[PDB]
Amino acid sequence: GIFNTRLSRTFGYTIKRTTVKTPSWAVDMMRFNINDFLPPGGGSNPRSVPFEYYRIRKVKVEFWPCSPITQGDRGVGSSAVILDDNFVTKATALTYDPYVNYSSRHTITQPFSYHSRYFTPKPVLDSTIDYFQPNNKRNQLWLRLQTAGNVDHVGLGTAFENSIYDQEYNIRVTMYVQFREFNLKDPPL
Amino acid sequence: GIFNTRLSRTFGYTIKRTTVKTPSWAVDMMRFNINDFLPPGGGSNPRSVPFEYYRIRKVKVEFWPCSPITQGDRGVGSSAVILDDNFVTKATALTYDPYVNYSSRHTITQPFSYHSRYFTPKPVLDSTIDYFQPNNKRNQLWLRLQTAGNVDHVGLGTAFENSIYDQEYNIRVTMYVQFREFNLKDPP
Amino acid sequence: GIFNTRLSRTFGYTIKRTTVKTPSWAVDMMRFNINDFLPPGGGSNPRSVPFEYYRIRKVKVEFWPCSPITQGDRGVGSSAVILDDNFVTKATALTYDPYVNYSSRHTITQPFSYHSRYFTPKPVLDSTIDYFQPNNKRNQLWLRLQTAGNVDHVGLGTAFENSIYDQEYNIRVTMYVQFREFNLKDPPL
Amino acid sequence: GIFNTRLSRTFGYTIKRTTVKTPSWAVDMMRFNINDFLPPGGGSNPRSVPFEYYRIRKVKVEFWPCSPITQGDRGVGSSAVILDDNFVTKATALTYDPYVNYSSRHTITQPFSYHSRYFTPKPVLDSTIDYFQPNNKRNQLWLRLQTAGNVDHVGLGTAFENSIYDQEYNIRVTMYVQFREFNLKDPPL
Amino acid sequence: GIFNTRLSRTFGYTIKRTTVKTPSWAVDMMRFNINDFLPPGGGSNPRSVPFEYYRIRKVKVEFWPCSPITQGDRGVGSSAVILDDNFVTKATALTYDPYVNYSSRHTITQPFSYHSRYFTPKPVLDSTIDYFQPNNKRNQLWLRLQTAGNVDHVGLGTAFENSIYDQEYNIRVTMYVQFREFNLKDPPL
Amino acid sequence: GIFNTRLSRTFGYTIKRTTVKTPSWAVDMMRFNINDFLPPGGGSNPRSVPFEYYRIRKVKVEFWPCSPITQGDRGVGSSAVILDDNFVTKATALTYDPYVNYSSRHTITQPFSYHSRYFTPKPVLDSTIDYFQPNNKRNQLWLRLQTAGNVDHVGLGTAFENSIYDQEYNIRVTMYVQFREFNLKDPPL
Ligand SMILES: O=C(O)[C@@H]1O[C@@H](O[C@H]2[C@H](O)[C@@H](NS(=O)(=O)O)[C@@H](O)O[C@@H]2COS(=O)(=O)O)[C@H](OS(=O)(=O)O)[C@@H](O)[C@@H]1O[C@H]1O[C@H](COS(=O)(=O)O)[C@@H](O)[C@H](O)[C@H]1NS(=O)(=O)O
Repeated sequence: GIFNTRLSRTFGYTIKRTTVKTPSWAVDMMRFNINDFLPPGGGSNPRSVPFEYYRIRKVKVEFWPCSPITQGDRGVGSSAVILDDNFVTKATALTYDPYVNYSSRHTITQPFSYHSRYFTPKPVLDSTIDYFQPNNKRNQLWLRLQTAGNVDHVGLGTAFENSIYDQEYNIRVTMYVQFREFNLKDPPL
Repeated sequence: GIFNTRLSRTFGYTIKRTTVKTPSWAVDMMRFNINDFLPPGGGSNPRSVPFEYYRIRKVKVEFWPCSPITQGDRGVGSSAVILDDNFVTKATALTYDPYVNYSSRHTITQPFSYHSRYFTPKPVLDSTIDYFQPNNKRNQLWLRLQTAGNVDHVGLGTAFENSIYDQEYNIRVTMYVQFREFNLKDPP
Repeated sequence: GIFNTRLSRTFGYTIKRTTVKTPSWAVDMMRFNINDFLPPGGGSNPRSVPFEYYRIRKVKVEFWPCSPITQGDRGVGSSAVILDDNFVTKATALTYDPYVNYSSRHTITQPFSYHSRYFTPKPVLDSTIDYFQPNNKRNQLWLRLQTAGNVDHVGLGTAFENSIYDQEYNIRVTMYVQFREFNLKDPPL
Repeated sequence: GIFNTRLSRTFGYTIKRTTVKTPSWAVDMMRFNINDFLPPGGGSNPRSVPFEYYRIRKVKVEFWPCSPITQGDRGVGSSAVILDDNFVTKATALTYDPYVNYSSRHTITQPFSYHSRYFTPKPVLDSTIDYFQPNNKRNQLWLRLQTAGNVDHVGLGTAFENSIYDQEYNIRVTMYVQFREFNLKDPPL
Repeated sequence: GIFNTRLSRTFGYTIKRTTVKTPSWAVDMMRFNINDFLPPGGGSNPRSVPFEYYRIRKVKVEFWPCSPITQGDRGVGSSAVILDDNFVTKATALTYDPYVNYSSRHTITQPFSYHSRYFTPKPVLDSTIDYFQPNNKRNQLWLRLQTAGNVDHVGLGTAFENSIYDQEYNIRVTMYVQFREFNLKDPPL
Repeated sequence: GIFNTRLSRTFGYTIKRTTVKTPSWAVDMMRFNINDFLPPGGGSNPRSVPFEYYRIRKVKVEFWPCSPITQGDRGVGSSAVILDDNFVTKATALTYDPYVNYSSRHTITQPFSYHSRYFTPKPVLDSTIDYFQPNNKRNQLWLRLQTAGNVDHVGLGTAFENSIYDQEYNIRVTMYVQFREFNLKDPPL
């Protein structure tokens, strides 16, 4: 019983100002979990979408700027796809862009420019070995939609060039999911 | 955001014995409401299934017997589709079968036999005037999925020949619905 | 169980004389109900036609004159189709023909001339909103054939030019109906 | 104004037990009249189906058993079509099956078995001469739908083998009729 | 007597400022009635467009901004189509965008960006059951053009992200309507 | 914004009796103005049909008789088309039919006979020079729909033969007009 749908979530991210003169970059990570998109249900149905299995097909991360188009001290960054839960260490002012030479690098124009990334994440099945599957719609694993313990999906790391002014963003993540085995429970009343 | 699916429910129905000698029948109706099939949800989502709209396509009533095959005093009855919520009056022992001559009559063997009906019900918009639409998948209306006030649908009435023994059935209903407008809400 | 048939009914209508010199018109309305065409039945069958549902397909209103061909002070009127239960107010001597500029106006030659109107009426489902369906034989609503409370169908308004002489008519309404679900009940005797 | 429809009626028939050891048969007859299927009407319409003429096209006699499938002392009988109102005399325990060598004989398995007969009856126009028409849909006579004096149609006789146990049946007769000349009368009220 | 035309109306909407730091959204509703587009007439014609029936085909809601392109604290919202008169409750600062996961969601870039929505509304025939028709130009119901009591059409709800600055808009609604049965009345003078 | 419609108006005309023995004719004129067909509107819309420009395409003058078919002293007259506002002088009993030799003459049988004339009128732009355009649907001038000062259109003159009895008529003029530039005004309320 397949049901392809779309789940979204919005949150903020700010790159604080720095008095540093050099071009330094701010590094951060981004994971994706389905608990943040799918709330708990009620009653005999533990989740709000009554299905048993799921598998995330795609994610769309949108960096919607919060800064005016008149803001100066512009910069240039990079967003890369990291499917293994080993990101570059979080840094405030690093002397280089680590994600620049990555094959999945897209340039981030800053601060007042929109940046989208559309990709297929991978689940963290074993963080010790960090193995994942290649892209195959027919062979992608089905995970279970747990009650409160779903596994973290992974796949984006960023590097933003710091500035004299604060750079704020409203980040909207949209997960395109595919459920299976409609499992609604209908007790009496 | 269409989503076809299937919902079901189970309950019992019995026909108490009668010392009457003549062939008499017992009458009873049957309504259909979605609140019985779809429990309430939790939190911001009032219903377990997050959509706004629905419109019933079909219903499948299943009279599963509870009796053995060796039971005697066999009889015969009838069921018919009634799309107005104005049925024949409920009765214990009536001297004729009202539902026999209706064009939508399907015979009912008794007591140990399976019986099924597969049709399109209709809603009750105005019980005074009792109007509805002909069968059309494209022009069917879209109803709202209320919080605790959904409308009763209709479409079946029955007539069972009485007997010396108690006739018990397990009734399974199955609905084929079609939702729209995925309306999930994700608070922090 | 479809059964298309034809039901008729006959009644009178008179436009009384007036001493008024001007050309004035007499306005009146005309509704259609199935109780006036279908009598009550007997016994377990509440109606004389043993069916459950109905829907009126067409109506033929015939103004059969009662006046001789030698009658003078002739006039000219109008009949229009009003599918919403909001007619022009009934008037005895109105200074104009209200139904003249209606798109459904047919001229009524008076007094000794035959006038027919053949159209599809509409039921009064909500008199507050006054909504109706367009003409579609396949999508027309089925109403219930009630016992003594059927709903009024609507669709004709008239305007007759007054005269020094009385203008009488014998009006024959014929409804072309379509029933469904033969529901005869046969108790013993 | 033709209207083909279907009228039904249900009643009981029992073959009482006998201590007789031999195989004996119980003989009985079955006539069909339209008064038992069509009740009287009400008012100016004397009958509930408002038509003038009729002619019975077919009849379906269904012997629905009332006995369990575990009942013993089973037997074998015969049902024949008798279109002339001269049946074998009614008998309780006759030493043979009279309807066995009839060209229209169908075997009746007893007691817990269903038996249907579908045929075209004939009316009793003259019981002295007992004449009837062959099967012709185009030339079949139209009778009048009388008020309380319709003529008996004929066409089935049976022979059931007796048993130590009582053999009950619920007999459902269905007549497929064809009416003509819709004659509804609509007085005022 | 069909006459397709276009009726417009302009009004304001402001999202007041908030000292709240989080990303919160301001929720509001939008209904459409023909009294706000069609004024009352004069004399025997109760309305200014002399027709009897109407049905709204489409509506175009245009959010024309009032804010300069230099305004900061930009945001992102959502507009959805709600054809049933049960909107998300009006809120000043809600912690999420309710209309984000709706199938009819269009993103609203704020504050200095134009947003249009072009759709087919539905009338509020029964607010208790809240039933409506699918899109069909041939089967769409005709309503009556009442004098002062027309029924509210429905179909848009919004969610605007709040800001430190006031966000003003000039909203221009354009209804594309279709009238029927020209009913002009011409008394003497 | 073109809208072709049809506007009507009804009024009386009587040819009084004369004791004169000779065959004499009664001459009269007939002009057409849109104020008599289109009433004043209400509010910001000065007219009831909300358009700016107009041009009359055709007019249908219908002489509907008021006299019985048994009336004697019958006669014969003439109706001609006069597109220039210079009619034959109005006369009570003229010794000849002036409109008889006109190229646009149609015979009027009197008194109990119907007479129609269907033609294209012309406006009175300059009564001193009396110039008009030939018939051309594509080149016909657009006039303005004034508030209370529209220009008179012209195009029919008649000659009725007098009689011992009074000859009454109900004259129904129907103008087929074509408007342009829908100009509805919708203030608030
Ligand atoms: O007691 C609760 O309500 C807990 O709900 C869930 O935690 C939510 C919290 O409910 C929610 N607020 S709400 O408006 O009350 O819904 C918001 O605070 O987020 C928190 C954290 O959610 S997150 O998904 O962890 O981010 C948890 O349940 S669930 O989301 O896993 O379903 C859990 O912490 C609580 O629910 C459990 O307890 C309920 C009450 O009974 S008892 O007193 O705990 O025995 C029980 O009925 C629930 O079934 C149970 N949740 S289960 O699904 O894990 O069984």
